[PDB]
This record gives sequence, structure tokens and C-alpha cells, in this order.
Amino acid sequence: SLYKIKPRHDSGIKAKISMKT
Amino acid sequence: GSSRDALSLEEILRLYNQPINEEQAWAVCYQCCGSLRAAARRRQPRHRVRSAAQIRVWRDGAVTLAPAKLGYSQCMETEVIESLGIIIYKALDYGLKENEERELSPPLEQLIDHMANTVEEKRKISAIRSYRDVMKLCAAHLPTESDAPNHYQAVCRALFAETMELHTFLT
Repeated sequence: SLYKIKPRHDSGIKAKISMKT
Repeated sequence: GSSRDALSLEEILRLYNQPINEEQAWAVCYQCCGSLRAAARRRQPRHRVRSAAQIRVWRDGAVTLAPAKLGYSQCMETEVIESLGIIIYKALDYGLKENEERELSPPLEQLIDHMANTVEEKRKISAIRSYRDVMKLCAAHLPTESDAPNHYQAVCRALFAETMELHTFLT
């Protein structure tokens, strides 16, 4: 269950985790 | 499908075709860290979580890492915690577009930031040094922290039961 999403921030957690693959 | 007593987190995501919810994230973290802490105490070697296929959720609510003082070795606790943190975030992000981001509750986001060593209690928490540190943060998600062992087992028990029906019966 995902429900609530925001636009991806440039310095946020998704940004940081993507660069560790 | 055939009925068994464990599914991998990869299989769970594939069957749901959607990400896990926040309570499931707290639960997998707590249960897997408990299993890892116990394995280390019985001198089984530490190793990293390479992918969601290695995380096993069991019928009775256990969560384990499938196989490949001891304070220092070829694999440190914080390395295992980091690799787990990354896999849990991937599970929460499962199937989302690259330009979307999930809005997590601040304490869950904080837990993951510190697990994954991505950090750049309201501002910053103490650094996570051990499995017990992670478990204590997951217990703190609950109004009565002593409920944690029973609660997180019940969460993973339900997650198994729900996905096992998809595993057995989806075509």
C-alpha cells in the first residue's frame, strides 16, 4: 500500500538511496 | 503454486504488484534484526543483504536472511544494517516512477536514513551501532514499547498469510 506520494526532491531520501543503488 | 512455510520479500512484492506499507517496513526491520542478532550470538558469520530475494518471511512471522566475541569480522553489523535499510526502502518504493517519491512518516524516514547511512530526536538521532539499536527504534514506533515482540510477529504473520494465498492461487 503506497497511497500518498510527492514529487521527488533533489536532496531527499529517494535521491540519496538511488546513488547507493 | 505450491504451499510452503516461507516466501521471499521479492516474491511478496511481485505478488502484490505494489509496495509494502509502513507497518510492514517497521516489522521486517525489527524481525530481521532480531534474527540477525541471534545468529551472531550463536557464531554464524555475518553477511550482507544483496537483494529482496534473500529476505525470507515465515508462516509464524519470523523474518530471516538466507545463507550466502565476534564484534569485528569480515562483515560488520552496520554493514548488514545498511544493506537491509536499502532493501526496505526499495520495497517501500516498489513500482513507483522515478519522478515520484513516497511520503513516509518522519520517524520511518529517519530510521531508514540512519540505517542506510544517508544522513546529511526531532532533527537527528544518535548513530545506529547495532541490531539492538534498530530494534529499539522500531519498538519506539509503538505507544507501549513492550508490545513490540508480539506486534511485529503478528504483522509479518499477516503479511505471510495474505501473500501465501496469492502465491498458491495466482495464475
